Amino acid sequence: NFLVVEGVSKIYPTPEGPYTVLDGIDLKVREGEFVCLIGHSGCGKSTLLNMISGFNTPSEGVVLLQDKPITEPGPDRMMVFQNYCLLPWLNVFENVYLAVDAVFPNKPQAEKRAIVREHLAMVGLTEAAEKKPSQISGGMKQRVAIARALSIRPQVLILDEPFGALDAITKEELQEELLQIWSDHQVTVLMITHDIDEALFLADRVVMMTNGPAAQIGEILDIPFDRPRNRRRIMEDPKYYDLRNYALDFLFNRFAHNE
Amino acid sequence: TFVEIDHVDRIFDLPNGGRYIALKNIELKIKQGEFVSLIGHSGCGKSTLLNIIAGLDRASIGGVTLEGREIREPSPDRMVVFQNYSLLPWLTVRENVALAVDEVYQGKSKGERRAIIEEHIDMVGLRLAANKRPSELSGGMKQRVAIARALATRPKLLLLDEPFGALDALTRGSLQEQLMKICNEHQITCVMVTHDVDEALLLSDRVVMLTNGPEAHIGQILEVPISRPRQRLEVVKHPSYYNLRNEIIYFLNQQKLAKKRQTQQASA
Amino acid sequence: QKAINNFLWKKVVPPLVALGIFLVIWQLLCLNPNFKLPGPIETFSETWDPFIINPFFDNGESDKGLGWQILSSLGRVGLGFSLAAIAGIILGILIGVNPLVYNAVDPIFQVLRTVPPLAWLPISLAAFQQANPSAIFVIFITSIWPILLNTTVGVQQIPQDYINVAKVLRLKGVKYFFKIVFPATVPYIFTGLRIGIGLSWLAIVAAEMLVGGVGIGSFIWDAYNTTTETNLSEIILALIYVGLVGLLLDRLVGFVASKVVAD
Amino acid sequence: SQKAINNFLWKKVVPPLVALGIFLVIWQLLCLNPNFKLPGPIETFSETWDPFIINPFFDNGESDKGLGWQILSSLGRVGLGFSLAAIAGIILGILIGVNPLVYNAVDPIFQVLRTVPPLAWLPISLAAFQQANPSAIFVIFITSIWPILLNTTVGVQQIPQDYINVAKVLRLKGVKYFFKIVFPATVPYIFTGLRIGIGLSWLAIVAAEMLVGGVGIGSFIWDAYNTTTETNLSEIILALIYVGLVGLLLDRLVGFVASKVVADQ
Repeated sequence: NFLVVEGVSKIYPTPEGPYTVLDGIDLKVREGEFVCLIGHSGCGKSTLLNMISGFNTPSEGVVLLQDKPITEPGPDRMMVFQNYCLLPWLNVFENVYLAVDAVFPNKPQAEKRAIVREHLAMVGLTEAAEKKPSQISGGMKQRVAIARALSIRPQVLILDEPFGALDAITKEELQEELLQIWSDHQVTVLMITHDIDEALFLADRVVMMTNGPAAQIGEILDIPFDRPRNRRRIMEDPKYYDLRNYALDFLFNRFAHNE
Repeated sequence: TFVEIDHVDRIFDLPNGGRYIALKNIELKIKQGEFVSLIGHSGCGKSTLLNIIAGLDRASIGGVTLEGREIREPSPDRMVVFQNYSLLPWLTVRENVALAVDEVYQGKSKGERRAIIEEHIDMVGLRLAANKRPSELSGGMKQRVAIARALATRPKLLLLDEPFGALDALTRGSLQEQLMKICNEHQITCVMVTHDVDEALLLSDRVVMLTNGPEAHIGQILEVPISRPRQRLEVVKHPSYYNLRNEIIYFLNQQKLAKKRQTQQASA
Repeated sequence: QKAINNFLWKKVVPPLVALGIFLVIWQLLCLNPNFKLPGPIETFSETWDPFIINPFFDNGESDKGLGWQILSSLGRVGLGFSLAAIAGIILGILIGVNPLVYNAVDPIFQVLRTVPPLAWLPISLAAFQQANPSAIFVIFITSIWPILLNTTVGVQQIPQDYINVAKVLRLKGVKYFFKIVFPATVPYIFTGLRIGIGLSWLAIVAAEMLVGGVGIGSFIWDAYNTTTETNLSEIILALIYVGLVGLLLDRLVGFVASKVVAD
Repeated sequence: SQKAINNFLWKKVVPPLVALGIFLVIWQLLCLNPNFKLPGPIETFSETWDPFIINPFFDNGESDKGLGWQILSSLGRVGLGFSLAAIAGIILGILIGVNPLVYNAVDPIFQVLRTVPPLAWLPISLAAFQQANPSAIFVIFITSIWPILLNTTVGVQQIPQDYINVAKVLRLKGVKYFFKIVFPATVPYIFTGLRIGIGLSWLAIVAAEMLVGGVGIGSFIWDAYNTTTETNLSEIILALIYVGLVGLLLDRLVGFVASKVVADQ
């Protein structure tokens, strides 16, 4: 097992009452597969990834990434944030160079100038290697954030909702920039995606969670589709119809009712 | 016809001399009590076309013929819902709706108007956010109030420029069903703009698409054969639903290839 | 109960100790023979009864404490700077609604803006030729552009969202004026009006050092020239009375601004 | 392709010239009522044109030095002074804003010295150094240090919450973190702090050298006011324009420099 979360929760001590944002979740992640998290606003799934990455304090439990507890955020659980997490006063190449030359203070500049090229050009970022994060489009600056996260060879690439504020044209294109990129690196990926038809396309084991005063893994619905995917015959497969209907059936009828 | 958009074309005289042209030929026969949606490749021009009906823009060639008459200037009988939150931060929720009612109910009775706005902020939802400043409301809550303002006007038309752009596709899913409840009973004739196919095959009674490029045609005016009392939790089970949803995806794919050709014409 | 033990040790204890050590180090400074400034013990003890304890002791043509003097250079910021806000916004709004006037008189109301408040005195005082009106005029000229250049900029920064929801409605005229434009400029009036007071009080406490009269400026600089025993003691006291009365004019607008701001 | 100049010629070039014409004419037409002691535009540009415009930087007396020097001399003090504030203000501002233990204590008593008028420090400054020239520099220094010191601590504490998040995940802590996530984030906050810390410096060097005499605009406006003369009233107006005109460059030069190094958005 490349990761384990078992018997962990979190309670916020407040003067208005002890609030539990996460109730004894339990899951395992295999080496070399995606995992996606679903849930309405307040479902606590965003809180969950903050806990694994170390941004929070695991209470009444602890993660066991690679048989060891999570100590602090580091360059092995690099997490792609919301708001594009891009420094606006550094050009793209130096912005990526920030990560590479942050936990590798052992190799000379010779390797640093070349390692970035492999992990920056392979994601379709070579013409804009000197642009600043002021003219880059929103859907285009997420391709440097992903490049930064995978440039340090992370063990688990946690993804907060990356494409939560993008457009359909670019949103569809980005996924093809993850499967091929992830296939070469075979690095476990945990992602939060509110948009069904995106979990059903990328994820290998969708784990939707319930809403309310507490939270817990409602279902572990798994995708049996061929690992290679084209998004042209996936719809044409009848298995995808009832499969997606189950998600919508078990994401609006019960569990979460935001309204 | 309740609306007779015909030969509505718009050409932009770019100062550099390019003279950009967007709309070439558009035909519509929007009837009474019919919901219509504009689905495009985000470059064909949908906000501009909607603006023509809204009146904020004037067609260079031809013109709209709403209810067998020409539209000259924006009117409060064609209230719209903009993409950016069109709320006034210095007025509370119950006061924002009062902004539009005063400009249509110019007279009547003030005592009556208080009841009208109260009932028009409940069916849409809320009922608790009333008297809450529109600066701490949820992102998806700042939009349902905007829809309340337009319906409170009691208009003959209700344009919806894509509102669900800043909303993740879980509050949007929770908000589309709300429109069903609203339009099941009241007389509504929306013309809404979106680029996500799920709502096109869900709220619309006759989805109209648009071809990408400076030659934006009417595409194919597809019709959705589903019973009016729609519900997302049963409509999806309709066998014809998924059949049509592929069709729109099929058409959009063709324009995606065409957009590459448009770039290839100048870039490659 | 929730603030005496917890809130107390971040807002009243840290400053007092920080201020206490500042006074102590100041006390140590006067130990130097060549440090002309008297120590805090001298400046706070040898001038205790005349001024601090009993203000309002008029004893001559110009003999007052830090009272009838603070409320003599502050009364010129009420009589003045009140015509600079009433006649500073209406001209600030009349100019700006049409982006044609605010294209010709922008590089005039901006060059004059960066003119020191106290440089208007020689010509202002050479026209009125009186001590009181000439001082009020400097206030009326020093703080308009900080209001005019903010109200005008505020009007032109009306978001297109508010206009669009106004055009779609049949709203235009006086009705369009008190609901969509002016209330959207109040946030920018109080961020310039705040600059006004503070940049006007600056002018009336410095422009009063030259024209004489009654009020700080005729007290903070009327004893430095006349050297006497413990002369500097009553200058530092004014420098403390100033800077806190001038602090309860930037917070006052800040307090009022937060009560009417558009949020 | 010369139409580019003509494109804005009638937009933001001509109307200002027309604005001056109306202002001068109304000013000129105002100089007809006997109860208007100031001079008309033609007087204040004909009486004072010969000695004060044709040949600036001209030296003929012990403390006149024409008008070109009295504007350069004043800028000298804002150069030698307010440069210590520039370097000794950010250094103290950064070292005090990064630590919330100290800022919570000192800031409440540094916001009082900020609002003290620039000319209220002159009696103490003039009575401390016991000299004229190195007292008009201190008044500048202790007046343009608070607009920078009290506006940098805001920058070092208002760093975007997301920037810090990029630090933690990268194990970027220490000297590297300060130079790579903190200092460049406060650069926009410093320049908006010494943009307002330079107007308050020129605003104080033109008024702090008219109570102590000396050489510089302020010791010339006041000098050329007490000596009543037919030409007296002209300098106080001609110089008043230079002070504004030069006060614009100082307040705009910061913007131009701050527009080429600032963290763009």
